[PDB]
Amino acid sequence: SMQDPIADMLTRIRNGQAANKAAVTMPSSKLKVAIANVLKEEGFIEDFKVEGDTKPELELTLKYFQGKAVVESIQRVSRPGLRIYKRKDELPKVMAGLGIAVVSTSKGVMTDRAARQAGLGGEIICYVA
Amino acid sequence: IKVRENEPFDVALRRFKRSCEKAGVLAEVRRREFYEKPTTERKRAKASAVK
Amino acid sequence: MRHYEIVFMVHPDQSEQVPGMIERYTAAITGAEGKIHRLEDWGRRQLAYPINKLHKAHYVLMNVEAPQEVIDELETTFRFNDAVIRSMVMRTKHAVTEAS
Amino acid sequence: EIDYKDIATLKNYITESGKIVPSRITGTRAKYQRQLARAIKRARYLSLLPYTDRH
Amino acid sequence: SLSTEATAKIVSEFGRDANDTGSTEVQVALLTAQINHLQGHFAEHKKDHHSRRGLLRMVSQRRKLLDYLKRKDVARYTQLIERLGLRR
Amino acid sequence: MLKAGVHFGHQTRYWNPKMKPFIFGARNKVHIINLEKTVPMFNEALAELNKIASRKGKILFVGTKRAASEAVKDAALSCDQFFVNHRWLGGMLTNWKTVRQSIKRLKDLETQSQDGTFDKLTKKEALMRTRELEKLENSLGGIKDMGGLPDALFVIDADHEHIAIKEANNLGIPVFAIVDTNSDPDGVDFVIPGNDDAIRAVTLYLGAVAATVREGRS
RNA sequence: GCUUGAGUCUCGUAGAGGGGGGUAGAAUUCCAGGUGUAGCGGUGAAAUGCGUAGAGAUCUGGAGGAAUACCGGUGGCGAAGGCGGCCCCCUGGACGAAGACUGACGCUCAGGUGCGAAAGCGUGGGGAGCAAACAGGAUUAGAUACCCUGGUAGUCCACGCCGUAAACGAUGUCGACUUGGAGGUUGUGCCCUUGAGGCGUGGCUUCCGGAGCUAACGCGUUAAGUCGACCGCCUGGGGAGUA
Ligand SMILES: [Mg+2]
Ligand SMILES: [Mg+2]
Ligand SMILES: [Mg+2]
Ligand SMILES: [Mg+2]
Ligand SMILES: [Mg+2]
Ligand SMILES: [Mg+2]
Ligand SMILES: [Mg+2]
Ligand SMILES: [Mg+2]
Ligand SMILES: [Mg+2]
Ligand SMILES: [Mg+2]
Ligand SMILES: [Mg+2]
Ligand SMILES: [Mg+2]
Repeated sequence: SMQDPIADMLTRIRNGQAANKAAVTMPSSKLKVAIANVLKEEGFIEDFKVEGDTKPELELTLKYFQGKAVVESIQRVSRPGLRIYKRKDELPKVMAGLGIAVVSTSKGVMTDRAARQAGLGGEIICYVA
Repeated sequence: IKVRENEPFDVALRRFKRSCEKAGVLAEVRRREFYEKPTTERKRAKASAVK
Repeated sequence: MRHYEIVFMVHPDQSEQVPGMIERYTAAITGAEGKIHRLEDWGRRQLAYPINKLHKAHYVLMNVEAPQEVIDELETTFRFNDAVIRSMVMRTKHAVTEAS
Repeated sequence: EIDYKDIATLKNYITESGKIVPSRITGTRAKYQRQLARAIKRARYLSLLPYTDRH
Repeated sequence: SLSTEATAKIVSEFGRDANDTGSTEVQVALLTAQINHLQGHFAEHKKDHHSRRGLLRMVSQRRKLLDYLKRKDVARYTQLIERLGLRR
Repeated sequence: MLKAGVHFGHQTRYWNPKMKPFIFGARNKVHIINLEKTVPMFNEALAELNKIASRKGKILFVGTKRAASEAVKDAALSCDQFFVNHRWLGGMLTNWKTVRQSIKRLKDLETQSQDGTFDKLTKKEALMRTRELEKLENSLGGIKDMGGLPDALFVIDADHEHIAIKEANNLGIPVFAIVDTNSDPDGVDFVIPGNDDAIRAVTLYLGAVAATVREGRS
């Protein structure tokens, strides 16, 4: 059931991508957005778009560089069944540094490079590379 | 079933019986009950009758 | 209130108790504020196979709108009455006229 | 089909013997083949049609 | 499964108006209606196991709905079960 | 823009999902390809095609079917171009090194047709050795001499030529090919939409390819 | 608070979905009688068995139980078990088309409760055919079998037990996402209905097949692919599903 949307996002992406699908949409939310943000701002998607009002609709434009998709792997990490939280010193780094980890902090949803520089930590929503 | 054959001829002309009864429902009802096993039978009668 | 087809068939040797019957069954349904959408005294008809010994028997068609109650006691009256050698009250879905 | 009383339209969906003719032969549609058989079974009961050709 | 006349009657006896059809109270009551009706169907028969399944489904549905109301508006809850006559 | 009078599209169901981007069809149980997206594929098509033909064109007009074999042993055959118009003896690229002597037997025989031994031995051996040569001729004509190693490859019917194309993909050979709606692209580097087994789209583009190798740098 | 998740409401549609009662023809066995006369029955071959008290064969009338040919179909319904003549009554679920109402009321679920083929048990019925047991006849080296002649429980009904099956898709439930192709079945919108149709749009179903997955076989939008929620369960064979 709907129960975990954020994985559903991570997934609708993962999938469409593997389906060399141009765009991809889904029910939106404060949260979906903030991540679609980091995802664009870190250059894993072209650009997002939320087209509705009562029943908002996040829409992401996918990217493809060579022939490949740009997003080579996108996984949940925290989840309803099992929440993950890391302190600053204990934040994770994906692919040695390449690619990134989305972490939500008391100062908003930012990357790991980010939250690290911000000197704090929070819930590690997902990994991406 | 019935042939009320008329005038000029002597041959049986009853190819009718190879269109229904006889070995039809007769070789059928003759023996082992069956029960759930005709299912397994007729399940091959379509696997076949697909092509 | 529902409808039904209904089509009892009667023994020849009771042929002219058919007017009395139809009279009666209709008096019975009308009585309970039910209509009667078709009626057809098909009379003596030949049988597709002999039933009960004897061939040919008198048919009667009907088409009623009546409550599950009079339609009940009809089916019985049909048993009680060993002059009706068959009967069959049927479907419904809205009245019907003409056919046959 | 639409009706069991239709012995005229009905008598061309059965063999000499009186056996219901399979849809495959008549090429009828599904939904209706049932409607058909029902209407036939009805007629057989009301002696409007032979179960058998044994008469 | 209950009449249009009957079901109507009760919407009109429990909601704001005919149309306020999905009002908690209403659902409960037209459920409660069918359950009770049924008690006699299963009085005779009793071996109608299959149909019985549907009836329980009615009870547990109603049960969850009753549970909802109570949490929401307790005031409305109590009135209901009184007026519907259950929860001994 | 268009030039293909009547090659429009072709091929009914049997369509390959991956061939959607070049389809605008839907005429009476059959796709018309996207005419207006094929021609931008003569651009690039005959371009890198020629861009190498002046760097020196070694080709292989590979295309078979007793229904366009001869129409390939044509000006397709004639120019800076080799060809195959019969059963693609599988491994003829990937095993050229074995096949290279299936050549030696062709020559060392016809070179000896009106020469060497010939009208001699027996008049059994005769046409009973020209059957050796006849056989060889088709499927191993166009090969004859391969002077400059097979360099690009131009194929009529992508998939019907499973093997040919495959070998190329394996040996790093450009493969230019036209692909009907039904066929699988991506085996083909330079892809050309539109019909691939009708007497026109052949000759047309086929003949038109002969026209760009046969002239690049005088 | 919100309306898309989930319900409620309206009119319809298909269905061997369940429960109860009624009823029909075909056959078998039996009883009675006509005609008729020496065999019938059975097997690989036999014999046991049946027939001169007249069998089998045929015809007519009658009794009774059990199951419903044809339709019939990788057809349909149900949670699973499983559900096929016809009719009425009672009743569960599913689906579709419009909009209207509720407003997260949801998913899952150890414990618990219910249901749950066949066989089997308890009291009473009921008993045509079938048939463990048992008897006879054969086969065989042996034959506690396979085959034959018989035939008891049982197989049927009511009431109540039992709670198991390769109870299997050997695939837990719910949700979202991801190329295609040919069928079957069932709703519904539009099109000179002017074709027995034309183009869409749901529910369910069979076959084939792409990525992907897999030890492989295979699965593949009805996943065994890609993800998440909760539950069940596995940790070498035998011992043992035993003590
Ligand atoms: Mg009898
Ligand atoms: Mg008799
Ligand atoms: Mg219903
Ligand atoms: Mg139980
Ligand atoms: Mg039992
Ligand atoms: Mg018993
Ligand atoms: Mg025995
Ligand atoms: Mg078990
Ligand atoms: Mg498959
Ligand atoms: Mg499909
Ligand atoms: Mg899954
Ligand atoms: Mg034990």
